[PDB]
Amino acid sequence: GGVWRNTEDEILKAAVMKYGKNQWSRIASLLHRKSAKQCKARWYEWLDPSIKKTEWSREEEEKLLHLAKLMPTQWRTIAPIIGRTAAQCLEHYEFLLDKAAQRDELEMLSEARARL
Amino acid sequence: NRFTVAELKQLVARPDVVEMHDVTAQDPKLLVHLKATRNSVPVPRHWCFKRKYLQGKRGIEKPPFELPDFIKRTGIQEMREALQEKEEKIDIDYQKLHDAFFKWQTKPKLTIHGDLYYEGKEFETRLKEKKPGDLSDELRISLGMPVPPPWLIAMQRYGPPPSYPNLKIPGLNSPLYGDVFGT
Amino acid sequence: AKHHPDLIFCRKQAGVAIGRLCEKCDGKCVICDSYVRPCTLVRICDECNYGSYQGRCVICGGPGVSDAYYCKECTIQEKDRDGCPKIVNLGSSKTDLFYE
Amino acid sequence: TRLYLKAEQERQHNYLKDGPYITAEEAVAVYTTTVHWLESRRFSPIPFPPLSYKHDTKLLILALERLKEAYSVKSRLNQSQREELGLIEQAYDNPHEALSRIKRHLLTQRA
Amino acid sequence: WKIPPCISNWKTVHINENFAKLAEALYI
Amino acid sequence: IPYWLYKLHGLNINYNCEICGNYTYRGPKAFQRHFAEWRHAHGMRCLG
Amino acid sequence: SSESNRDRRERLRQLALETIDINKDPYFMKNHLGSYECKLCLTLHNNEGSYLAHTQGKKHQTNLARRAAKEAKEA
RNA sequence: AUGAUGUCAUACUUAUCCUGUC
RNA sequence: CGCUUCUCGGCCUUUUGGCUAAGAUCAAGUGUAGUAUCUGUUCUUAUCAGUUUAAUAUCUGAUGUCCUCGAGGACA
Repeated sequence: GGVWRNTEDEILKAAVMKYGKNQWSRIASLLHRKSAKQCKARWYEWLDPSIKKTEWSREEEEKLLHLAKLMPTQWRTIAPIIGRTAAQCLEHYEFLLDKAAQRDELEMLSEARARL
Repeated sequence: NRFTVAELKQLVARPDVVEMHDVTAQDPKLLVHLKATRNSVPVPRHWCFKRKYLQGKRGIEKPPFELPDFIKRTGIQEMREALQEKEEKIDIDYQKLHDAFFKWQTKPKLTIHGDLYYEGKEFETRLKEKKPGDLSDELRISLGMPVPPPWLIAMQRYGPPPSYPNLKIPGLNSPLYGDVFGT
Repeated sequence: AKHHPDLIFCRKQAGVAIGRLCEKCDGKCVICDSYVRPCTLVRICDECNYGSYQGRCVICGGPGVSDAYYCKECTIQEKDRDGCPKIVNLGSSKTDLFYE
Repeated sequence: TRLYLKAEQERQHNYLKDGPYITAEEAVAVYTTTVHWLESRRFSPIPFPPLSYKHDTKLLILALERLKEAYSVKSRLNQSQREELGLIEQAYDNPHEALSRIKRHLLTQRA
Repeated sequence: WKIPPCISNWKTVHINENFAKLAEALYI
Repeated sequence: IPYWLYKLHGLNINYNCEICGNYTYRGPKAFQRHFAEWRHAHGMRCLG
Repeated sequence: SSESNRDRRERLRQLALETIDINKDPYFMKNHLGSYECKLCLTLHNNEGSYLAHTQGKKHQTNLARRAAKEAKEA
């Protein structure tokens, strides 16, 4: 599930503004569609007021390109370091950057490769 | 193949009921004969509208319910309000409700057979034509005259009104009891 | 009716076979589909009650136990003097419920 | 519990704050030792999910049986455990769709 | 010297060059 | 440019009322309201 | 079940009333059947989330500039 | 400023209905 | 006559006595038909002919040649 409609998103934002942040059970008792963990994940993913959902620049693209090679896995560790902190915009930006840019005898051999 | 509105109005004996949409029918003579009947009712005004006769009252806020005097004189509304205030029993009487339902029964204001429901039907509280010589109570109160209304003293000097020439008002050419001082 | 707007009645010629109602549809009217004021009994058609089609309910179509009757509101509105209201068609009802 | 989670918090912020890894040269030697050992034993690489496999449905039933036998035993619940049991039952009802879901997740969702 | 309101209760550089130097060495 | 709103409202429709001083109307409802208006009645009273 | 749903609907109505009092929305109006109705948008709202979502589509606040210019000729 | 088609939730009604089988 | 401080009164904010594991937790509805209400998006097309509509609306068809970027120029 978890379609995350706009009328549910406004109700979740009102519940986060009214009830609190560290009370996930109190916010899940006024929606009748998701659980407390799903509501907390939505509040930390899309309903967070500090999430930069737009303005993808070249400095952040160069920061993410110079970080995916140092750590290939663990995209959640590079979520708050890059500045996106959405845990899904980083993978989407990596997919966009990958799609747009696509469009003993062995040693003895190399030893004689330099001597020849 | 379709006659004009002037030709349909000149041929009809009662041309005060012809409309602009009646020329687009398949038989205007039968429609003009049926629309000029004695006890016929016209069609609703939602035939050309696009609001489906129920979307025009958007911002109009009205009262919840207007109860009659036969229900208000039983004390059930105050007991229901007290029960709603306590929740947010009475047992007043059993024969008084039967008396208010049978003996103290008020006949409501019905309507005529041709009195169809209009669109608004609340801002056009029209009533006959209270003319010259006949006025309502309260406006008597604002006027404050004890049992002529005093500007029919000046209907002496300046003359009978152009607007209602047939006029007679008391004491002048009309030789009056209660409210009505002219006919 | 109520339970089914796409259902069509038989409206055949009235015979001498008295109609019956099933145990699951007992007390329900045929035209008015009410539970109070029974005034006239239900009569079935001759082709609608023959062999295995006899003793079946008019509305429910199951095993009829008690005799069916028409509502008084349908009797005063002359809705009971029509043809035999046997349920012939069965659409959008008890079809997907058999799969579950 | 609160103390040891705080301890892991401090160590994780440390091991990312300093980048103090596992001595890159020794790391490279370890990776090379592993590559050489695996080649010497000549182990084949493990194939990714064979989509029409004879192995597939049988493996999925075995894993779901273990998951059911653990997560439900007898007459307890939650709401999270309820959704878990429900998805388990749906998998045991429409197995090929579940194998499709698993394959799509394992090849897609790297979060 | 005034006490403000208190409603909070529920009722370095973060990068090191050694990790990148280890990752590039592992890639090489 | 509210093209759909003017199309649904009935704008840019050819209509003319010769009784109301030969004026033009941009809709059929506007032509029906212009035939019974102050200017149309004034022109009818001035015509006799 | 049903009583828990009634209590949740009452808590949601109270939270919507508190949010409308905090944000000071002058277009939110209550109906006589337990629903909301927008005065500026001149449309109906089925639930409390419907009136709380009428801030991106059909922005009637930008259409009040003509009434503000008619009320006051100066800026 | 209604209205238009349109992908997409949300409420409401039908006293709708859960043992149906060869 | 003007100014500084102090007091008294007419009055326009917020305001629960604590701590333990945030003190500890959860929050079920099925199908057949059908309707309503929200949101988002599309028609400045000019003219004529036909279908269509209460009238609209809508739908269906097209008109000279050359060059340049629907518009402009030249020729018949």
